[PDB]
Amino acid sequence: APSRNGMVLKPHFHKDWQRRVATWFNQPARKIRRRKARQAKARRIAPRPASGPIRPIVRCPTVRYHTKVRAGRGFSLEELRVAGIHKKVARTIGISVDPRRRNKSTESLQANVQRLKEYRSKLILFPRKPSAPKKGDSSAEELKLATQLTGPVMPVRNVYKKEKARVITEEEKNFKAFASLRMARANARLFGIRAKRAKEAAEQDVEKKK
Amino acid sequence: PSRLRKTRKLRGHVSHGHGRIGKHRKHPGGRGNAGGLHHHRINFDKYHPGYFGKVGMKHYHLKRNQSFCPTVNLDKLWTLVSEQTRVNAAKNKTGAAPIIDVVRSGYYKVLGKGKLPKQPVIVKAKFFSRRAEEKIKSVGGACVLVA
RNA sequence: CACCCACUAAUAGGGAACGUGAGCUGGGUUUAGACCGUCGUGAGACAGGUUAGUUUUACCCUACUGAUGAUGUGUUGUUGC
RNA sequence: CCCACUGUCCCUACCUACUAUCCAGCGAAACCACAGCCAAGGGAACGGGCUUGGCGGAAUCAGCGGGGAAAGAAGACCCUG
RNA sequence: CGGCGGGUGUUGACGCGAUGUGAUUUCUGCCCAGUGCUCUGAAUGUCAAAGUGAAGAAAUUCAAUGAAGCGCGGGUAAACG
RNA sequence: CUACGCCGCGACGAGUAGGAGGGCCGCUGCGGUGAGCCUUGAAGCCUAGGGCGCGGGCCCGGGUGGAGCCGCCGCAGGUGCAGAUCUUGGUGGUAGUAGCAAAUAUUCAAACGAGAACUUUGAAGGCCGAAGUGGAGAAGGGUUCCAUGUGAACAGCAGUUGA
RNA sequence: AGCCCGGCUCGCUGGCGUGGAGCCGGGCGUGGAAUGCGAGUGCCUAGUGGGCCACUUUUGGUAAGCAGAACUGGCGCUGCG
RNA sequence: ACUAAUCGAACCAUCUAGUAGCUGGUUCCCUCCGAAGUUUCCCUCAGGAUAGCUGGCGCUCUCGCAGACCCGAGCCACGCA
RNA sequence: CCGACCCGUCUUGAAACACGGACCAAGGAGUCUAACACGUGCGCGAGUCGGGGGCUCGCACGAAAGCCGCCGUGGCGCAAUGAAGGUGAAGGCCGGCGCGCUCGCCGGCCGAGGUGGGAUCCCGAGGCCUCUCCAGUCCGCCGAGGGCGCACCACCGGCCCGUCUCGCCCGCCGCGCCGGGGAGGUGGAGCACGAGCGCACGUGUUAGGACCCGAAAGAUGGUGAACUAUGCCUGGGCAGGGCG
RNA sequence: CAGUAACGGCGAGUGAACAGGGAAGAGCCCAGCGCCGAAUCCCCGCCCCGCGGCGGGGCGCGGGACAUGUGGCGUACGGAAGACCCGCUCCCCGGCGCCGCUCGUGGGGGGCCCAAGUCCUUCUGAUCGAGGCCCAGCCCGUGGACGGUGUGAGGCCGGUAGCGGCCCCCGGCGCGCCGGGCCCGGGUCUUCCCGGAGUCGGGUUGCUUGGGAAUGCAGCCCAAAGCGGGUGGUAAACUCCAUCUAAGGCUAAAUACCGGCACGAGACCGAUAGUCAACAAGUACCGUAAGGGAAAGUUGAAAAGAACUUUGAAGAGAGAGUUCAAGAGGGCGUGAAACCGUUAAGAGGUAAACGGGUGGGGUCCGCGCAGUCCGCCCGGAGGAUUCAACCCGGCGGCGGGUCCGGCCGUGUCGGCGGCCCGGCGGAUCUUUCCCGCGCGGGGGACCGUCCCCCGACCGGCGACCGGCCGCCGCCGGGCGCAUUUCC
Ligand SMILES: [Mg+2]
Ligand SMILES: [Mg+2]
Ligand SMILES: [Mg+2]
Ligand SMILES: [Mg+2]
Ligand SMILES: [Mg+2]
Ligand SMILES: [Mg+2]
Ligand SMILES: [Mg+2]
Ligand SMILES: [Mg+2]
Ligand SMILES: [Mg+2]
Ligand SMILES: [Mg+2]
Ligand SMILES: [Mg+2]
Ligand SMILES: [Mg+2]
Ligand SMILES: [Mg+2]
Ligand SMILES: [Mg+2]
Ligand SMILES: [Mg+2]
Ligand SMILES: [Mg+2]
Ligand SMILES: [Mg+2]
Ligand SMILES: [Mg+2]
Ligand SMILES: [Mg+2]
Ligand SMILES: [Mg+2]
Ligand SMILES: [Mg+2]
Ligand SMILES: [Mg+2]
Ligand SMILES: [Mg+2]
Ligand SMILES: [Mg+2]
Ligand SMILES: [Mg+2]
Ligand SMILES: [Mg+2]
Ligand SMILES: [Mg+2]
Ligand SMILES: [Mg+2]
Ligand SMILES: [Mg+2]
Ligand SMILES: [Mg+2]
Ligand SMILES: [Mg+2]
Ligand SMILES: [Mg+2]
Ligand SMILES: [Mg+2]
Ligand SMILES: [Mg+2]
Ligand SMILES: [Mg+2]
Ligand SMILES: [Mg+2]
Ligand SMILES: [Mg+2]
Ligand SMILES: [Mg+2]
Ligand SMILES: [Mg+2]
Ligand SMILES: [Mg+2]
Ligand SMILES: [Mg+2]
Ligand SMILES: [Mg+2]
Ligand SMILES: [Mg+2]
Ligand SMILES: [Mg+2]
Ligand SMILES: [Mg+2]
Ligand SMILES: [Mg+2]
Ligand SMILES: [Mg+2]
Ligand SMILES: [Mg+2]
Ligand SMILES: [Mg+2]
Ligand SMILES: [Mg+2]
Ligand SMILES: [Mg+2]
Ligand SMILES: [Mg+2]
Ligand SMILES: [Mg+2]
Ligand SMILES: [Mg+2]
Ligand SMILES: [Mg+2]
Ligand SMILES: [Mg+2]
Ligand SMILES: [Mg+2]
Ligand SMILES: [Mg+2]
Ligand SMILES: [Mg+2]
Ligand SMILES: [Mg+2]
Ligand SMILES: [Mg+2]
Ligand SMILES: [Mg+2]
Ligand SMILES: [Mg+2]
Ligand SMILES: [Mg+2]
Ligand SMILES: [Mg+2]
Repeated sequence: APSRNGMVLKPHFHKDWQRRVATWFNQPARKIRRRKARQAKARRIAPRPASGPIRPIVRCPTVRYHTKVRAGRGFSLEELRVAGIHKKVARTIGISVDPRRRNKSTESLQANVQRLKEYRSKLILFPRKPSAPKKGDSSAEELKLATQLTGPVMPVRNVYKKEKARVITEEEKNFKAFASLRMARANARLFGIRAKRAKEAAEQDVEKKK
Repeated sequence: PSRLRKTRKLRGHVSHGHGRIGKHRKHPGGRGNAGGLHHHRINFDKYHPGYFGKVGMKHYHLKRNQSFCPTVNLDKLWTLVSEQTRVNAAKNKTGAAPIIDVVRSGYYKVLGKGKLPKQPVIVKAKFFSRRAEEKIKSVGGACVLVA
């Protein structure tokens, strides 16, 4: 029964909710267990990075987030084949790969391959037999420089290319942004019907004189 | 704190603050929003006009991301840059004007509420209001579009 | 209620939770069974008719009926008002 | 309805057995706001209590069925949902 | 619930199954308008899905044909009445 | 002059349903604090003991008891009962009352025994009266069968007797 | 927030510097009846939504401790003489 | 009628603490304020919503706070009933 | 001696011949979560909040506390309006010009308009002082009028969105069934120099067992023909007379 | 995201997904097309090495499966084969001996151990209580959790703390060896090969979903294609684009856990509470059965559990005895109310009971019973340091142009002072000194807070402190020994 002014409320408590209640009293214990598992994994892979394989530079999909860049699942095969890395060797040296990702534009391709090349530059690789250094790396730089890497490998950062102050040109002053946007919307709306009307007029034009 | 509640002051009063005549019964009048058109019609009409019926077109699978276009007014525009930028532009001997990219600040449309300080500035935005454009031009600034 | 028979001095009228069911009876109404007439398509209904249909407890308080006793005259008894 | 028959009745009495009664032993339950003498008044329009009057004498026994609008069952009749 | 499942049926019209009335005797009148039941499809009215044809660029729209049933026509009351 | 304190003046004081404030009213537990209390006697309970407060209640004396308890500042409630034909448990009046009244019936002597209407033996009078109150089985019971011993409880009186 | 002087605006109105409204300055306090009282405004909100009675007015009814209205007061919610 | 003292739909467990506008109950003190049984709508008439009546929280102002004991030195508040 | 009917409850009305209560002890009924709304307290404040994750000898307390900041993703707020395509909140004064045509192009300033109230504050003529004066020195109080006017209220303007009516102009890499602008009414949960966010507490409403106790019922799955009802199988039993 | 899009007698109500941020993160294998002398697999006999989960190897003119298709390469991320060039890159399997010793400090399981008062004096039935323990304080403390012990215990005991010790067993990590398997990878060019059918899809029906001209599922009917097919949240035709590749298969982690094994904890309950069950509880008992299902904790430190005398047939008594206590005596801690017995006191014919007012009686309380005190002064009778005032020493309060420092706050100066020899930031400008195409990351300059600094001015000693003085006050020690002062 309503009483005076008040919001109309629709509680979703008509479906016998008490038998399905999730209590979070094990949340601190869950956090402790996750931390212990993290430390155990990090100790298991001794010189390898704690977080794991390097992840690619990835722009977020929709129009809300496409200004933001993030980390992806793994490097595309095109990035690997132009960076000179076999797609089956990459996973052995800590490079995540994603066979189902394509590269629609070249700029992201170049960014990811420079990421791969710089990572390969920073990589320290142990030989399979420590007493038989075959082709991996030199012992001088892997003795005391081999460190467990904490956090994500080469973290993804939003970079904002600063543009400096400049004297405003006249052709910027005479630009009509609102008018341009309105006319762009109008042209996008009326493009197809304009094409149809032009085609109709052309059809009437090629039979007007008879 | 149950010691600060009205139940502790109602001990010894038989009706517990609910009356002797009408009493406190389970659900007189219905459960929830029962009878919004029959016997609670006055309350719904008086406090929730427009509650009953359909208006407008229904659009299946609305994606809120598609129409994401946050806005910024002109009076708050200069807050998107550091005060160092502002003072450098203001005291500048030449006619150099700074460039403010609102998309970097997370805004897509520049709205026209408020007024601007009288100094030129370049504004990078996806969409501009007509009055916002007029006010930016009036202070000698320029508007440019980004995609 | 009524009506008649007969006697009679007269066969007056009424109340008491329309006196009186832990006093009775259960003939009637007014459960369930059943038949008839009318009504209803039917289930069924009928201040319409007919038949069969469990009438429980007092040892409590008072009231009443009896039965002892109690108060006071020192005890006790007789005769008495 | 008739004959016969008889305590159904006039109109009640007497007798017999088991109780009831008293005693020894044994020993419950129902019910219980407090309780328990009336008339009238007023009152939720029929009082045990209140007002006014009548009055009021320990403790009990055997009966009793006038009252406790007695007990037994949150009326089964009527209405409402 | 289901199986070519099962009861009557180890049966076959003097048998199973479904009804009404209620021995014997004597009778069981009239009504087929209504509601049922049932016979006939006779050109046959209406009539779903599927199918057929046409318009359309297609969804679709329209049209034609017309199974039971209902109407139309008989019969039936020891069918309800 | 604990300023959340102290002091002054004036007016006023009904109250169901209901609302609000204050509670140095009360119960339980937690964080603080009282160099708190306690086997030279805690909690609890009893009390014709002394008081305080408008009241909720509180302090002290005496007795019992035998190991824990309280005050103040905050915190948190499964926090206050006369009712609900309330739940559980206990106890009254009724009340030494109703009652121990269906199927004819018991009596005498003796023994054991602390104790006899009821046990046992003998005598007498009766009943079932062969469709039995007799003699045996099925179902069901499950040791009730038999012997000895006991007299706590049961056998609605008793018991020396008994399933 | 009244009265009186000027002046200004109007796209309304119009013989007219007309009318009407609005606006801007100035001067007028004897505060333009009595009596009493300090006012204004906002948010949240419980309970209630069976009423009854009396003077007077009054409708239906033979009437009613009947049924229904107006006004005030009371009972409900209220003790005291 | 009978279907284990249960039959106009047995018994057991669960859904189930089923729902109830209806009945019953609803636990300490003092202080302050303090009602309504009326309007409108409702398959509404034993109930709600709604306005009204109530309480709480305030907030905006109004007369001043006069002389350290002394002692005023035409005109005496916004506004309200 | 005076006064004094039994409480609780429903009720217009209870001491009622209205219901519950024989007595005593213990238990016994507005709770928790979620979501709102308003008020109050606290922190920060056009911001606010780490609540999920992570980092710190992993753990007496500690399942706490602390920290993250390129963990602020995100939530709420900071912008509304329309069904939607979409659009989307600043004017005043002094000017020179068209033609200052109810308006088109710029300047300069100011920075959300005005009216009536408006606590507070400011100026303030004139007064109050002593043993007295002609003479002015420093500050205090009362003070008629006047001024700036907070919040808030009423009003009149103004701005944004939707929708009508009228009418005239402007823009261009797309010269268009293109885009834009004006004036006058009207619809909005708007603007008009922010007030919100987080946490706690109280009250009210609601969904949940929902203050406690209460149905007649409904559904699902099982157990019963040891009683009765009926059919079948296999056993057992029923003196003595009368009629004829 | 979001109580949103949407569903809903569009009523009550219902109600996802994408993107974003995190936890975790791992990918793959067939069929098919092919190529390779079936290359493949199971069983059984013999031998060797083993046992510990029954395998490795060798042999069989030893059987069987299998061409109606085993195995190797190969899977949509393309693949295969030839050539050319480049690079030898080193795998996994189970033991032999040992180190790191497995590791937040043992890897796990089990076992046995490791500090310090029963000191003195006292309380008590018993004490773990109370007082003390000179050296800065009884002793240990990496141990002051807990439990037991006749109370209340860090030191009596078990434990507790400890990268403490010792012993036994078990498991996975590197090296040299052992037995054997183990077979070419990448880049370029050329030539070939490429896919899952009663399935998709369509109609219809029923259910389901937020899925709305139909989200998903299923039945029935129809029934595919290969520049094909599916999806692109409004039915349909035409057209472009995007995206994936169905009708075959496997896969750890993050995740769930009211049952089980073993633990830890709690602002929870405390015997009518908390599980139904603190106890011989799913027991006793009930019902034919399904099933229903309780009540019930406590002597005492220790049985020391009442010897023995006596009455009674005994139950039960009176004595006695144990104990600190039986006024703790085998359902025995405490022992309320209701109700009952007795004793004492009082009263009684309007049922009791109650409010107000007194009176009488009674049990008690008042250390009641010759009634308070104490500041000054006066008088008397006695004492005693010492009273005042001065001297020495100490300490406090107040004031001082800051007398002197230490300073403090606001600014103010040149910044010698910091990107080497001070920081933190900046949506501020830059190599026109430095490594990534004319395309970054560095390093610089600048700005703003600044870091302590060198000094000075300003107001002050402030409630930030000291030294000096001057005053005041107090105390201790002298003198002061009497008309003072005090008792
Ligand atoms: Mg009240
Ligand atoms: Mg009512
Ligand atoms: Mg009568
Ligand atoms: Mg009678
Ligand atoms: Mg009777
Ligand atoms: Mg009769
Ligand atoms: Mg009958
Ligand atoms: Mg009969
Ligand atoms: Mg008798
Ligand atoms: Mg009378
Ligand atoms: Mg009833
Ligand atoms: Mg009934
Ligand atoms: Mg027949
Ligand atoms: Mg006939
Ligand atoms: Mg036909
Ligand atoms: Mg005929
Ligand atoms: Mg009052
Ligand atoms: Mg409670
Ligand atoms: Mg009680
Ligand atoms: Mg009560
Ligand atoms: Mg008797
Ligand atoms: Mg007898
Ligand atoms: Mg005989
Ligand atoms: Mg026999
Ligand atoms: Mg006996
Ligand atoms: Mg025997
Ligand atoms: Mg009336
Ligand atoms: Mg009332
Ligand atoms: Mg009143
Ligand atoms: Mg009155
Ligand atoms: Mg309606
Ligand atoms: Mg009622
Ligand atoms: Mg009642
Ligand atoms: Mg009534
Ligand atoms: Mg009453
Ligand atoms: Mg009466
Ligand atoms: Mg009655
Ligand atoms: Mg009743
Ligand atoms: Mg009763
Ligand atoms: Mg009761
Ligand atoms: Mg209680
Ligand atoms: Mg934390
Ligand atoms: Mg964000
Ligand atoms: Mg104003
Ligand atoms: Mg306006
Ligand atoms: Mg509300
Ligand atoms: Mg309930
Ligand atoms: Mg129920
Ligand atoms: Mg139903
Ligand atoms: Mg049978
Ligand atoms: Mg939201
Ligand atoms: Mg659903
Ligand atoms: Mg992660
Ligand atoms: Mg093959
Ligand atoms: Mg101990
Ligand atoms: Mg200890
Ligand atoms: Mg030890
Ligand atoms: Mg240890
Ligand atoms: Mg579409
Ligand atoms: Mg207890
Ligand atoms: Mg229990
Ligand atoms: Mg039985
Ligand atoms: Mg005995
Ligand atoms: Mg004792
Ligand atoms: Mg005891």
